[PDB]
Amino acid sequence: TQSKPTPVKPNYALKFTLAGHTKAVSSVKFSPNGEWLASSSADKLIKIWGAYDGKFEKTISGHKLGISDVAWSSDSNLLVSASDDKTLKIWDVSSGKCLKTLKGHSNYVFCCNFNPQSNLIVSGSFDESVRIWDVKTGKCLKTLPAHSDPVSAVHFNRDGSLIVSSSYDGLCRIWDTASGQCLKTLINPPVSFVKFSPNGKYILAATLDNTLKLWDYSKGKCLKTYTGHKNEKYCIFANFSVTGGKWIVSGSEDNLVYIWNLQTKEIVQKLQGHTDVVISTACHPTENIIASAALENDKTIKLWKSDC
Ligand SMILES: COc1ccc(Br)cc1S(=O)(=O)Nc1cc(Cl)cc(C(=O)O)c1O
Repeated sequence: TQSKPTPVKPNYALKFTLAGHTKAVSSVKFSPNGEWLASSSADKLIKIWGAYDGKFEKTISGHKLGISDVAWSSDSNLLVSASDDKTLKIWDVSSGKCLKTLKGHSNYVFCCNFNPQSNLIVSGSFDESVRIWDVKTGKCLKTLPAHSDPVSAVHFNRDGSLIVSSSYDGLCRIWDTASGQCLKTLINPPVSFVKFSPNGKYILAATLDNTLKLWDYSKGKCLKTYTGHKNEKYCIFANFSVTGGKWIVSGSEDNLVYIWNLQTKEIVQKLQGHTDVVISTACHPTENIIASAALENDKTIKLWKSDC
């Protein structure tokens, strides 16, 4: 009577191409409430787009140099952005206004995230530090001497008690948010992306040898390896697709979006259409929708939808 769905490949297909950025796109993120897509770019702008119809909503401006990353608060009302101007900015998405500018990094800010409570922001920089910021006061709470090369990614776990960071130094580290102290170091190719898994027990890490790995960070054991894409140069995001079939999703330097079966590690789809490196992908929180974004020969975001 009641059965698990019969597994089938997904059928993501291009629905919309979102044009308007004038330099490379650097990140795309769906709002937690599913209504919006935010994009950031080397053109110093953030743009907001409808998640279901791709329709342009607004441009948010104020950074003085290019932006590498943007991230949503849990209530979908705020964004934080990380810029080459050495700052982060907190934005009210409804008004487009900059609420706070977070100063303290001494070089490009590359990555950022709110914690799920969204009272904190974590950032990673070319200055080799991770900073933890108070959203309400806009002040830095802690500076972690996290790495010995630029920090490529930072992510909180579900209850915000842990931060995972990655770096070109070849390390992934797990930090205690409350104290800022290191809990674990996983180890030497540059690590270009990392995030916690949906069950909170694993980390998904990209390295610049064309490889994604799923690690049990407590045990220090690699559970799965995903290959077939191209990744030797850029920090390319990777995602867990949790709405339908269990997939891993990533961009690639051969201009494709790759989708793998989580368990078997087989490639189940490659999405064709971009004309430069796909630097960022995002998975919609409740529907089978992927956003992808590309570098400066392309400069567009594409929205892809699957029936399962
Ligand atoms: C509930 O967790 C997940 C849900 C969706 C995705 Br996509 C990934 C995870 S996970 O946190 O990565 N856990 C996980 C890891 C592996 Cl290798 C296999 C399985 C499996 O169900 O066969 C699995 O659940």
